[PDB]
Formats: sequence, structure tokens, C-alpha cells
Amino acid sequence: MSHSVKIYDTCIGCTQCVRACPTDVLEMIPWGGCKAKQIASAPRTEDCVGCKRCESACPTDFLSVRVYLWHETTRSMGLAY
Amino acid sequence: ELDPNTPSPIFAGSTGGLLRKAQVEEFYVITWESPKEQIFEMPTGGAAIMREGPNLLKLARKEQCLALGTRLRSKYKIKYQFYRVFPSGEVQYLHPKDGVYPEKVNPGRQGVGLNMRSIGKNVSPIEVKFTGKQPYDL
Amino acid sequence: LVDRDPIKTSFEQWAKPGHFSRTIAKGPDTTTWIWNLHADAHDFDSHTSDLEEISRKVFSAHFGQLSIIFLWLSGMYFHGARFSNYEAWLNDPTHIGPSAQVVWPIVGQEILNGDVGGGFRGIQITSGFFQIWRASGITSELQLYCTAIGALVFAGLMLFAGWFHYHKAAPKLAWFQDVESMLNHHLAGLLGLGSLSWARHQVHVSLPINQFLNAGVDPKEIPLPHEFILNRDLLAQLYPSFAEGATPFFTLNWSKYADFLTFRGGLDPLTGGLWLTDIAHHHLAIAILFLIAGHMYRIKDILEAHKGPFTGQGHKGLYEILTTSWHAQLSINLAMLGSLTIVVAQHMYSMPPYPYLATDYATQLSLFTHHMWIGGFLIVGAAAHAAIFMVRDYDPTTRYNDLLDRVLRHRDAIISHLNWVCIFLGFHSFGLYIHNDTMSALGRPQDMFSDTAIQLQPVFAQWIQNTHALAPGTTAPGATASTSLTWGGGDLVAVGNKVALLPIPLGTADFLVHHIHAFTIHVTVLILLKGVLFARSSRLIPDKANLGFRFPCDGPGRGGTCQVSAWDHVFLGLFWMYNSISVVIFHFSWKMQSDVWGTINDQGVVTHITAGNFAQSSITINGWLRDFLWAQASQVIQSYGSSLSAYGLFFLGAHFVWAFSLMFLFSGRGYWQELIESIVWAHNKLKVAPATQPRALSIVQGRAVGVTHYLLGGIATTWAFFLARIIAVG
Amino acid sequence: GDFLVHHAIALGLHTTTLILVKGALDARGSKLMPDKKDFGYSFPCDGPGRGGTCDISAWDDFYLAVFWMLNTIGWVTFYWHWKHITLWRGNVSQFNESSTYLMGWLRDYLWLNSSQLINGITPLVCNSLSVWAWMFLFGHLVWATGFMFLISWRGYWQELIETLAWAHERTPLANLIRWRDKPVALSIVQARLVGLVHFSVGYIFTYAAFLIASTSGKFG
Amino acid sequence: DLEDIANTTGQWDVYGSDAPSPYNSLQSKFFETFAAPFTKRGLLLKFLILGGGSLLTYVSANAPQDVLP
Amino acid sequence: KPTYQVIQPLNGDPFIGGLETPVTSSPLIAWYLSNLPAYRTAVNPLLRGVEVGLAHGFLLVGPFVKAGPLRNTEYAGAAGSLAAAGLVVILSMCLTMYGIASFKEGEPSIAPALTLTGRKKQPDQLQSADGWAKFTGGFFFGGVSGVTWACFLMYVLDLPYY
Ligand code: CLA
Ligand code: CLA
Ligand code: CLA
Ligand code: CLA
Ligand SMILES: CCCCCCCCCCCCO[C@H]1O[C@H](CO)[C@@H](O[C@H]2O[C@H](CO)[C@@H](O)[C@H](O)[C@H]2O)[C@H](O)[C@H]1O
Ligand SMILES: CC1=C(C/C=C(\C)CCC[C@H](C)CCC[C@@H](C)CCCC(C)C)C(=O)c2ccccc2C1=O
Ligand SMILES: CC1=C(C/C=C(\C)CCC[C@H](C)CCC[C@@H](C)CCCC(C)C)C(=O)c2ccccc2C1=O
Ligand code: SF4
Ligand code: SF4
Repeated sequence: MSHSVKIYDTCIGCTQCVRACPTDVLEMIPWGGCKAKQIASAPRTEDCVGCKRCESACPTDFLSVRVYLWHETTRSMGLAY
Repeated sequence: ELDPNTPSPIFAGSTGGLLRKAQVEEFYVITWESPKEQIFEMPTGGAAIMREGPNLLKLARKEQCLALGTRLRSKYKIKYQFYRVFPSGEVQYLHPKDGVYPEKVNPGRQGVGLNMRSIGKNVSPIEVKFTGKQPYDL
Repeated sequence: LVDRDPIKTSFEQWAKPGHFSRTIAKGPDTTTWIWNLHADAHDFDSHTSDLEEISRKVFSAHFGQLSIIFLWLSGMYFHGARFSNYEAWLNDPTHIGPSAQVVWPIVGQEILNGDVGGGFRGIQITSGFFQIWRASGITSELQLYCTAIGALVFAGLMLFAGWFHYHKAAPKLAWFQDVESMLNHHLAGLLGLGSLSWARHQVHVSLPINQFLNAGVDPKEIPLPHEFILNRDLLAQLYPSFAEGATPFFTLNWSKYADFLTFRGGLDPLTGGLWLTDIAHHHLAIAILFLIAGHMYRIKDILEAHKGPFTGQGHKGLYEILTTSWHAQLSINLAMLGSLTIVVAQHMYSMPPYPYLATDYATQLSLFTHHMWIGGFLIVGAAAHAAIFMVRDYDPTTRYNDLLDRVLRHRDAIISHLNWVCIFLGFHSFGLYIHNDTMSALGRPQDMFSDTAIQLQPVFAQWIQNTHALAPGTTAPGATASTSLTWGGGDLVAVGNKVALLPIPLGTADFLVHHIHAFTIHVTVLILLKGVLFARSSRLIPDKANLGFRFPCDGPGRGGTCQVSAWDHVFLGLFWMYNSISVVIFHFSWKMQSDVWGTINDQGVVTHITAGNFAQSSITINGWLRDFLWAQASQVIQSYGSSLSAYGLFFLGAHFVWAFSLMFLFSGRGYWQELIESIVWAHNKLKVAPATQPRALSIVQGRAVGVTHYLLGGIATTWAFFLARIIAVG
Repeated sequence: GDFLVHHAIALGLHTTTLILVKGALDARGSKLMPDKKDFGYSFPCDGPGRGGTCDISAWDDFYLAVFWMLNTIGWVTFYWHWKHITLWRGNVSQFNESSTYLMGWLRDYLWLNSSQLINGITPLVCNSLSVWAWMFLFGHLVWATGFMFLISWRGYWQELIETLAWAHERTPLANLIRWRDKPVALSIVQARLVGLVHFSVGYIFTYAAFLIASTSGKFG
Repeated sequence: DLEDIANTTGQWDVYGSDAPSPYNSLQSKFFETFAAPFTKRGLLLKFLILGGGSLLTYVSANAPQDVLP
Repeated sequence: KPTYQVIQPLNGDPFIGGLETPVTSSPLIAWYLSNLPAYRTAVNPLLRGVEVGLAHGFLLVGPFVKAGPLRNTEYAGAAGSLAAAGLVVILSMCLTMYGIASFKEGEPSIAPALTLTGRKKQPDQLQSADGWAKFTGGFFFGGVSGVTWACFLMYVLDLPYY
């Protein structure tokens, strides 16, 4: 929020797990101890659309994200044109 | 254009990409390397070739110009590179910045992941009534 | 997979959880894979990544259709035999009203079995055997009982050719991956050698054995089981044993003849099923072509040839991959096979090819709507499977820069036009009717669009109809009447029970349905066209060939990002076509009875099943339930306690099943989940559920159980609505 | 005849409420969507995967509810009238042996007792009622035209508007000419509404015109 | 080389974006202010939407002896 | 000279669309449209206003005088004006409150000529509100007016027609 859909999990390891999703997710930001030690839920999200391709793969064990952002640009929906 | 003709990524026609809203606002464009003359797939439906120059195709919107990867890395190459063009300059240096390949470590940048309290028992609904004096603007 | 092989088991795989994509059906239990397994059971992205087999399966699992169509037909010939009515109906046509099926009087049953003709209890027919069957240069009940087992023969054998493929160690590539000859053969001698062969058993035997049937007798007071050999002596009544000719050519003399044929056109007074004296000639004159024609050829060459400026450079090379596709060379076909079925649907009703049709009303409209739903149900398909091409079939991209790569080049374009086409239509193609209501309910006819108010004046006539029934005066030789009696000029006298065909007039109330068709046929196709075209990539999703041509919907973002895909363009494209056909049907019978079907008596004062109510009153789209739906259907809602009754008694179910589709069509998904657990809970308390994780419907399965229902619902509704307003008056 | 409708108004507020009770009894969340909140109500849709997730906002069950409140409040009203109708300028035996079944509920009532209205635009001039029957077909359209919204789902609509907004921009005598609002296809909750708020008037404007257009001659 | 015709008049060529017609007929400032009031447009339109549209509808609906609906 | 211009998708780069075929950019057509607001803004929008108002003017007659609500009129106030001197009016401010999507407030007067224009970045806007007034002001006196030498013209008519 402005893009706020929680995909977080607990491993945040990203090998044979999850990568897919247009730009949005430049992570691998190792928090001082979480197994394959790369963590959190996002980077700077003011860039791309609203997928849930976000999970589909690699756990969120709870919810998984979708549209919830409301405040919604245009570069945030393909169509500002 | 022509009097300045600086091309690289061969095509011919198409009713696909770039139209009015890429001048009047933002621009978005991808660049790359390659070995020897090879025929590609394309966003916007079409299909052409390569060889070199800058290898610098311009693209409507940035979800469009990374898909050169979602197939254009099932066709060899470390190097592919898209930036952000305006109608005047910068701020938003798109694939520029620091390191590259979303899955390494130099810095941490943004992200966070938590809100106030974590995924735990938010059976707790919406709290205070939104009022200008208690840390809920994040 | 083992089990274990390669090479080194005969021991077959019966037992060990799964198969079909590789973290497969997993050990861990679930339900979804039980609609999986049946759905996509036939598919090819799995079985193997290597063509080879697949064509070796489809040439077998094919087979078991012919064999089936073959077990079918048999129970129809048998059925159309000992469960008789055919013997009885034929000495006695114009009179009977045929049957083949009968119940057995268990429970309520029997009402369904109501006196049908040659003196017996049964349920009627709108499936014109009893009329192909006119043929029988022979007649006899037990005989059809040979043609019947002759059917089961072709089957078991034309079903052990299917063992004698895939399961037997199979052919390979070259065999089909040399295409070089295929049509050469097919069209030449079967397309040819049938039509040809059919000629020889279409004057030999049939013509004579209805040349002197169209009068009286009772069979076996005619046509023995052998009688028609060397005995070219009864062939004497129906032309010479060539007298002095020798194998056509010309040094021939006619002071008074010209072999059988002697071309007709019109309709037998006593059996207006179109003349047979022709029916040989036309099939003969076919075959020749095919006989000559299937003699091309070996393949590129011809297509690797004509290009131009804007034309198709890739025309040249229009697919190596047309020996390497299927999903392509099936989709093409369905458009034709399909579009070449509903062209039947006309040449039938405006030119009957069997003895006793038209007079038989109900036993050739059933037809013209059954044949009508295939020349439609096979077309949306003919798009689906192109989408299945457009997405995947080939290995890589070896296909390049051509006719297609061309069409796609424009694509936000071919479909940019076509769109406006539709809203131009629709406005000129439906609100057109709505005018009438809004202004006939306002009520000022001066200004409607009536066949009489908006300027058109007591004539339609001058177009091309009137230069068709009048054309036997061109290069045309001739032969009394036309080609199709329903044409403008001349003639009347057609039939002595009821009626058949006559002119069929037009103008408006024929003008504008004919146009709603346009707009209906067009916006159908928009959605399929744009659907198959944008199959793999787009500026809503470009990362959009990444699974398959289905996929539910990409995801809540981009605004919507739901329907997209092309399973679904072939889901909302059915949804229309159900109309496309469903309103074309609505057209024919309201015409064909409002005018045409009706009846002669003295001074042949014609009396249509409805004195042309159409006139000023289909133009109002309420008249379409004033004059249609509420008028006719009074026979469906009166139908209780009768003999047909099974229609009114369907007409509630299936007029229910449709109104059950919306539930499957209109609803969420984690919904029936959220629900399915409340359930699953109550289940666990007694200790009664978990094993085989019960799950809701697979987003797109849900759509699969829309649509399919919405159709078998919304359709049989009329299948009932119909058979109930041609049986009994009409 | 009354020992059935009376058990079919009962199958309404029960089903209608298993969905509203449910709809309600977790706008909070559940197994498929555990943390379904901070916004609860109308978040319509979620990404594919998990099992496949959809109209699983407490709104879209409300959304889903309103169909059976439009099916109870139909069986119930339907019932009075047929009864009343018959119980007036005529019999009552009518509802008696001819409401104990189903076909007949369609035939005599539904099919009997419309008569008056529809041959009211009649090929033979505007007679007594004309507002009503035109309403009644306005009734059948507003309804049907729900369905789009309802079997269409923003994805297909947006995309050809992507092609259909390559027009203007690429066509003369209609260039420069700027919109101030960017051509898009309806929100992924919005159309579940509008098909409905559409399904409804059609439906509720049809009986409106139906009963009146037949309790007015009558007979009864 | 005869059909090497040195491009029978080059043209120059590309006429131009240059100049294949003069311009607009001299009829103009024969309307200078003629019909102003949208050529005094300096705050208006509210005026022409009570005025014009109360006289496309005031007398437009009323009538002295029906010729009815 | 070539196969079709020096063979090109667009003016130049093939990553904009337009797919310049014919029906797009044949000197056969592109000239039948540039004394007017196609490629270049001649004089201001001032005058183009009435050739636009007027031409579009004496249209909308037979459309609502020969397809009129109760048609083929025997009223001396039809076969012309009648009402339709309403469409031009219902749309001669269907426009003005679109020129509120244009403001940009100036007064240069450059309908006289200087140095072979371009208006350069002439695309996008670069026609302010005090322009779109003098056009949709030319529209009213082009609409209303252009409706009367329709009406005023007697009607010597060709007809039938089959
Ligand atoms: C008596 C014999 C027999 C046996 C034991 C087998 C055994 C086998 N066949 Mg097989 N096959 C047979 C006869 C037999 N076949 C015949 C006669 C044909 C041609 C008609 C084929 C064509 C065939 C193909 C193309 C394939 C196999 C394959 C296989 C293997 C998988 C079988 C399976 O589970 O399919 C289960 C299906 C059935 C048991 C039913 C078969 C369907 C047809 C013939 C009849 C059913 C239609 C029926 C009217 C249902 C619709 C109506 C419904 C409403 C009732 C297995 C070793 C497959 C293989 O090699 O592995 C990938 C391969 O796909 N077969
Ligand atoms: C010549 C053609 C023919 C052939 C050989 C095929 C072959 C194929 N099609 Mg296909 N198709 C066709 C015509 C054909 N199609 C047409 C005309 C259409 C348009 C409607 C389609 C639309 C279509 C779609 C959308 C899909 C396919 C797919 C496929 C593939 C999957 C087959 C499968 O698993 O069975 C599927 C059959 C079943 C699961 C049986 C269920 C049938 C139900 C719906 C019953 C129908 C109602 C009926 C009245 C009920 C029986 C009576 C009952 C009341 C008692 C296969 C290669 C699928 C694919 O993914 O490609 C790889 C994809 O799903 N087809
Ligand atoms: C479950 C629900 C409830 C019930 C009981 C019904 C019932 C009905 N709705 Mg309905 N509806 C509902 C909720 C319900 N609806 C809701 C919530 C909505 C949305 C608001 C609708 C919207 C709706 C519409 C738009 C329509 C209906 C219609 C109908 C009726 C069809 C006529 C009929 O079935 O005659 C009863 C007689 C029979 C069923 C005889 C059956 C005998 C045959 C089929 C053979 C025996 C069965 C055998 C197994 C079948 C052979 C299959 C074999 C191969 C196995 C039926 C009474 C339709 C209607 O007719 O008028 C409105 C109309 O289309 N409904
Ligand atoms: C009765 C129906 C309703 C209506 C009016 C429409 C209309 C349309 N559908 Mg559609 N559709 C519907 C139900 C409806 N649908 C349903 C229920 C489904 C699925 C269940 C679909 C699935 C579907 C698909 C997949 C597609 C369409 C498309 C279309 C458009 C086709 C082009 C056209 O002719 O439109 C214009 C004409 C009309 C809408 C009919 C005339 C309307 C009359 C009443 C005139 C009114 C105008 C007047 C000025 C009113 C102003 C007065 C003032 C008081 C407001 C059209 C907008 C397609 C498309 O967009 O292609 C262009 C696309 O293919 N539909
Ligand atoms: C239905 C609306 C009428 C508009 C079309 C009318 C124009 C043509 C006139 C009638 C058309 C029907 O054609 C019909 O004419 C006569 C009816 O009087 C009938 O006349 C028939 O009956 C008699 C018996 O020998 C003789 O007068 C005729 O030789 C014979 O053809 C015919 O069965 C049919 O040819
Ligand atoms: C109603 C509905 C459901 C719920 C429908 C369900 C759960 C149907 C599945 C029921 C199955 C077929 C019952 C099977 C049980 C029996 C086969 C087991 C006993 C065996 C027999 C002897 C009875 C969805 O899952 C769904 C999904 C996506 C979009 C719309 C909808 C939708 O509208
Ligand atoms: C047609 C259609 C569209 C396309 C959007 C369209 C067609 C909007 C078209 C605007 C119409 C023409 C406006 C006419 C409505 C008037 C009554 C004016 C409304 C006034 C309001 C302020 C009340 C969707 O975006 C959509 C999204 C999700 C599910 C289904 C669909 C769907 O069926
Ligand atoms: S893979 Fe999914 S941490 Fe793991 S669930 Fe979070 S992004 Fe990586
Ligand atoms: S899930 Fe959201 S953030 Fe992640 S890629 Fe998709 S849109 Fe971007």
C-alpha cells in the first residue's frame, strides 16, 4: 500500500521457488539470519502492475496478494493509453 | 525518422507498439548484446532480426520490454538492459542503478515487510478511526 | 516412469499413483485431478515432446468413430426394420406418420407410445430414414436386417484396424510426413468411387424400383432380391440397352431418345422429392471430377509461386509446418467441414433430395436445425484449434516472416475494423425492430418500417431470385420449373396431401432478419478472430504464452486481466453462436409455416399453418412472442397426457438445466471452497471426510460447466418446443 | 398446492442465508484466504493459484446472495396472484390441481394470463395497454443484457479497447482530439454489480409490468 | 545506355513537403467581427444556453390550437 | 521510383505503428486534406470554422426532413430548418465545453505568415482556448445558416428509384 499485498513467508529463499513478476521485485536483501538468508516481502514497488503471479509460486503461507492497492496509477494498469 | 537514422533492432511495419502516450508522458526502452544474425519473437506481434549497433529497441511500457528475457533468456546472453526515457532527461534510472539480476546482495533499498505488527492474529480489525496523530501513514 | 522397462516389462502398469506432469498427482491426495484425466485427456504437451506417436494415436483413436457410427446406424437400420412401421408406411405414405422406437410399458411409460400409422403404438421420428430408405431397390424388413449386420461387420473389423494400429508397433513419420499424395486417392476414387459406385446402384435397381412404385402395388408385388442382373430387360422400361451405340462417342443416332438422366429440376406430382431420372446423372457428373482431379500430383510449388507487393511473400512457404501441425490442419477443416454442413441446411429445404420431404414438414426441419448446429458447433471449434495452433504446436519459431507474421503485423487493426462494423450493425441491425415497438406502442404506423409504411410498395421481386426461376432460357437448356421451386417465376401444383415449396416472397420482415444475421454472424467471429489472433502476446499481457491457451485469467492487476486467453474467447464465442444458430432456426420455421407450409384443397385455396401472420408482425420483436413463443408453444404447454408428452415433460427440465448454468456461469470460486469446508468440518466431527482432499471447481472447469449446460439447457428447450409444433397440425 | 410453494419459500430464506450467514461469518478470513482483511468487504477477486480464488469477498457473497432474495421474493410473490387472480372473477379449483405440479405453473399462469397485454401492440393498432408490454420487453432486455457483465470479466473487454484505442490516434479527422480519461474496461468488482443493478430492474420491471398488465383486464 | 534515362526530369524530387498549392480563398475578414458574439466570446455560452435553448423550447413547445400528439 | 516509396513502415522507425500503407499516405489522398486542419494549421481555427460549420451544415436536412419523425413534410417550415437548427446548437457547445479541455491563455495573431512554419512540435496541443473559441464560433455561423441554403434552396430534386 500503495501496493500492499503480503506474499511474505519465512524462508524468502529464492531457488526453485519464485522469480516471475514484471520488474516489481528486486529483493535478495539478506536479513541477519533466515536460512538461505534472503528475506522480506518486496523492494521499491512504485513501478509495476498487480499480479499474484507474485506467489502462484514460492510460499506466503497465509494470503498471497492480488489487486489490493486502490490508489492506482496508470503505469499501474497497462492502460493509461 | 531519417536524416538522423541510427537504428539497430530490425522490424519493418506494425500496428503494435508506441503511440500518442509516450511523448505526452513517459517513454521506456530496452537494449542488448548478441552473437551472429538471429531471428527473434517480439512483443506486439511481428518478428525480425539482430547483428548489432547498440541493439536498442524502444518500447511503449516496461512490462513489455523485459519479456525480452521471459523468452529472450531461452536464447543465450548475459546482458539485456532497459532504461527510462522521458520527454526530457532523468530521475528513474531504471536498469542502471546498482548490481543487477534480482537475486543477489549489495544493498537493501526499500521493501521492509511487516506493516506495524506482523502476519500474526490480525483478527484485530481496523484500529483507530484515522486521526492526524498516531503512526498510520505507512 | 518405470514401471520399469524400457525393455524388460510386458508386465503392464495397473497400480501406482498418477501420471501427467511431473510433480504429478503426488502421493498426497486431491480431487481436481479427477476432472483432470478426463478433460485434456487428449492434448499433446504431454505423452511425449516428440510428434511421432500422436499422429500414430489420432489415426487410431480416430478409427473408433467410424466404428461407432457403425454400431450406431445398425441400431437404426435394425430399429428401422423389425420395430417396423417402414413396411406399413411405404405402401401407405401421405397417410402414416412414422415410428421406429417403442417403450415397453414399465412404470408410467406407454403414454409415450401413440398410434403412428400402419396400425401400431409407438414414438414418432424426425430423422429421415424411412426416406433414404425409399431407395431399397428391393424392400423387406429382414433385409434391412442384413444391411444392419453388414453394419456390424464394418465394425469389429473397421475397429480392429485400430488394434491394427497404435497397439501394433505402428507406422511412423514419412508415412504421413510424406503427405505428397493423400488427397490424390481420397477425392479421386471414393469421393469418386462413391458417387460413382453410388451411381451403379442408383439406376441399376433404385430408379426402376420407384419408377413403378410412384403409382401403387404392395412390395414383392415388385422388386425381387436378384432380378436386376444381366436381365437388362426390365431396364427396358427406363431406356435402351444402348440399341446401337457402343461406349458413348458420336456416330450415334437419336430419332427419339437421350439415355436416363433427361435432366429434370422440379418435383414429382405424386412424390415431390425431386426427380431421380436426374439423381444418377448428377452423381455420375461428380465422380468423373474426383476421377479426373484426384490425379494431381506428386507440393510446395503451387503455393511457392504467386506473391506480389502487399500480398503474401510467405504465401510462398505457407507452412512446411502444414505437414507438421494437426491442430492447424484440423482447425482448417472444421471451418470447412462445419461451414460446409450448414450449406446443406438450405439446399435441402429449398430442394428436397429424398422422396416424401416437405409434405413431411417435421421430418426435414429437425434436419435443417440439427444440420445447422454442426455448421456452427464445428466452426467455433475451427477457431479454438487455430488458437491451439497460434499458441503451440511447432517446436521453435521456424516458420518465419510470412503471410501470418504479416497478418499479426496488423492485428490491433484487422480487429480494429470489424468492431465498428458490428456497432454500425446492431444499431442498423436490432434497434431497428425496437423503433417499431417504441413507435407502434406509441402507435402511428405512418412511420414504422412495415412491409408497407416505409417506402417499398407491393413488390420485392426485381433482384436475382426472379432471374433464377426464369433462367432455363440462357445458355441454359431447361427442364420445366427451375432448380428450386421456391423461386419467383411460375408453377404451383406441388403435392396432393398437404403442400411443399412455392415462391417464398421477401422485402422487409426478411430484409432485416437477414441483417440481424449479419451483425450476429459478425460479432461472433470478432471475439473468435481477435481471440485466436492475440493468442500468445499482447499489450495487456506479453508474458502471455507461458502456460497454455486456456489459463483462467492472468491476475487481478492491469485493471481486469481476467477473461483474456482464448479458451475463453472460445467460451464467449460459443455463447454468441448459440444465438447465431438459435435465432436462424427461429427464422426458418416462422417463415416456412407463416408461408409455404399450409395446404391445398379445391381451387387449391392455400391455407398456411398460419395465414401469413409474419406480414406486419415479426417486425415488432414482440410479435416474435405474440406470434411465436406465446402463439406456438401453446402446443408444448398443452402436450401433457398424450404420446409426445416427453417434450412438454422435457421442456421443464432443460428449461431448468439452462436455469442452473447461470449458477456455474455467474459465481466465484474460493466461494464454494469457503463453503466446502464448513461442510468438510461437519464431516470431520462424525469422522467422515478428509481422504482425497475435496476441492471446488477449477476456475475454468467452472466455466466449462457453464456454457456446456447453458447450451444443452437453452437448446433442447426448443428441440422440445419444436417437436410438438409439426407433429400435430403442421 | 400450498404444501409446496410453502416449502419452496422455505428453501429460499435458508439457502439465501447460508450464503449471507456465511458471507458474513467470515468477511474475516478462512483457510483459502486466511488474512482476508483491513478492507474486508469489497476486495473482489484474487490471483489464480492457491486452489484458484474468486468472488470470495463478503461483498461477492452479498453479490451472490441477491440472486436468491430475487428468487424467494419471487416464489412468494408469484404465489399470491394465481390465488387471488383465480380467487376473483372466477374459480379456485384452478390453483388446486394445477399448482401441485410445475409445467402448468408455466402453462396456465405465465402462459395463461399474459394474453391481454402482448396482443396490445398487436399488428392491428395500439389497444388498451401499451406502456406495459413495451415495459415488459424493456423488462426482458435490461435483464438479458445483465449477462455481459456476468459472463464477460474485464480481461476480454480491456484488450480489444487496447486495439480500439489504436484507432483515433491512427485515423485522420479525429487525431490530436484528446480524451481527459483513459479508455478502460470496468473494474473487476464493478461489473458483478452492474450485471445486477441491471439483472434486477429488468427482472423487477418485468413483474411490475407483468402483474399490472394482467390484473387489469383480468379476468381473474 | 538509353534506358538509362537519367530519371526523365528528377523533379527535384520530392516536390516538397514543399508547395503544391497556394492557400485559402480570400473570403475572410468578410466575416471579421461579422458574426461576433462568439467573436466576443470573452465570457459567454452561459447566455446562449438560456437564450437559444429557451427559444428552441419555449415556443417550440406550446402551440395555439394543438395539431396534437 | 522504387517498389513503393523508398519502402517504409511510418515516416521512419518501425516501432510506432501506423503501418504506412495506402489509405494512409498516398500523395493521392494526403493532399485531399491539407488546406484544412490536417498536416498544418493554415490560418488560425477562426475561418476553417464555417467551411466546417457550413459543409456539415447543409447536411442534416433530408436526414431530418425526408426521414423526419412523421416524414415527407407539408409544413412550409420543413424541407430545411424546422428544428435541426437544433443539432448544430446542441453541438455548438457540445464543443465549447470541450474547449475547456483546452485553456492555455494567449493572443499572438500568427495567421499572417513569417518563416516557413512547421509550427514545429505542432503535434500534441499548441492550440490554446483563444483559438478553439474562434472555431466553435465559426461553427455556430456555419451550422445555423448552413441549414438555410439547404432550406432556402427550393428542391428540384432527382428521385426514383427503383
Ligand atoms: C482389448 C484391448 C485393448 C487393450 C487391453 C488395450 C490397452 C491399451 N491401450 Mg489400446 N486400443 C485398443 C484395444 C486395447 N487397448 C483398440 C481396439 C484401439 C483402437 C480402437 C486402441 C487405440 C489405443 C490408443 C491410441 C492408445 C491405446 C493405448 C493403450 C494402453 C493404455 C490403455 C488405456 O488405459 O485406455 C483407456 C481407454 C479405454 C479402456 C477405452 C477405449 C476407448 C474406445 C476404444 C471405446 C470407448 C468409446 C465409448 C463409446 C465411450 C464413449 C461413450 C460413453 C458415454 C459410454 C493400454 C496398454 C495408449 C498407449 O499406448 O499409451 C499412451 C494409446 O493412447 N490404445
Ligand atoms: C475435429 C475435431 C475434434 C477433435 C478431434 C478435437 C480434439 C481435441 N480437442 Mg477439441 N473442439 C472441437 C472439435 C474437435 N476437437 C470443436 C468443434 C470445438 C468447439 C466446441 C472444440 C473446442 C475445444 C476446446 C476448448 C478444447 C479442445 C481440446 C481438444 C483436445 C482435448 C480432447 C479431450 O480431452 O476431450 C474432451 C472431452 C471431454 C472431457 C468430454 C466431456 C464432454 C461433455 C462436455 C459432454 C457434452 C455435452 C453432452 C450433451 C453430454 C452427453 C449427454 C449427457 C446429458 C448424458 C483434443 C486434441 C482441449 C485442449 O486443451 O487442447 C489440447 C480444449 O479444451 N477442443
Ligand atoms: C434450485 C432452485 C430453484 C428451483 C427449484 C428452481 C426451479 C426452476 N427454475 Mg429457477 N432460478 C433460481 C433457483 C431455482 N429455480 C435462481 C436462484 C435463479 C436466479 C435468480 C433462477 C433463475 C431462473 C430462470 C431465468 C429460469 C428459471 C427456471 C426454473 C424452472 C424450470 C422449469 C422446470 O424445471 O419444470 C419442472 C418439471 C420437470 C423438471 C420435469 C423433468 C422431467 C425430465 C427432465 C426427465 C426426468 C429427469 C431425468 C433425470 C432427466 C434425464 C437425464 C438423463 C440423461 C439422466 C424450475 C421450476 C426457468 C423457467 O422455466 O421459468 C423462469 C427460467 O429459465 N430459473
Ligand atoms: C441484449 C444485450 C446486450 C446488448 C445490448 C449487447 C450488445 C453488445 N454486445 Mg454483448 N453480450 C450480452 C448481452 C448484450 N450485448 C450477453 C448476455 C453476453 C454473454 C452472456 C454478451 C457477450 C458479448 C461478447 C463476447 C461480445 C459482445 C459484444 C457486444 C457488442 C456488439 C456490437 C453491437 O452491435 O453493439 C451496439 C448495438 C447494440 C448494443 C444493440 C442496440 C441497442 C439499442 C437498444 C439502441 C439504443 C441506443 C440509443 C441511442 C439509446 C440512448 C437513449 C438514452 C435514454 C440513453 C454490443 C455492444 C461484442 C463486441 O463488443 O463487438 C463490437 C463482443 O463480441 N457481447
Ligand atoms: C395467397 C395470396 C394470393 C397472392 C398470389 C395470387 C396470384 C396467383 C393466383 C393464385 C395462386 C395459386 O395458384 C393456384 O391457382 C388456382 C387457384 O385458383 C389453382 O387452379 C387449379 O385448379 C383448377 C383444376 O383444373 C384449374 O382452375 C387449374 O387448371 C388448376 O391449376 C391451382 O391449384 C394453382 O395454380
Ligand atoms: C456451484 C459452483 C461450484 C460448486 C460445484 C461443485 C462442488 C460441483 C461438484 C459436485 C460433484 C460433481 C459431486 C460429486 C460427488 C459424487 C460423484 C460422489 C458420489 C458418487 C455417486 C454414486 C453419487 C464451483 O465449484 C464453481 C467453481 C467455479 C465457478 C463457478 C462455480 C459454481 O457456480
Ligand atoms: C461490456 C463490458 C465492459 C465494457 C465497458 C463498457 C461497455 C462501458 C460502456 C459505457 C456505456 C455505453 C454507458 C451507457 C450507460 C448509461 C446508462 C449512462 C450511465 C450514467 C451513469 C453516471 C449512471 C466491461 O468493462 C466489463 C468489465 C467486467 C465485466 C463485464 C464487462 C462488460 O460486459
Ligand atoms: S520465495 Fe516467495 S521468501 Fe519465499 S515466500 Fe517469499 S518471495 Fe521468496
Ligand atoms: S505480484 Fe505484484 S509486485 Fe509482484 S510482480 Fe506481480 S504485480 Fe508485481
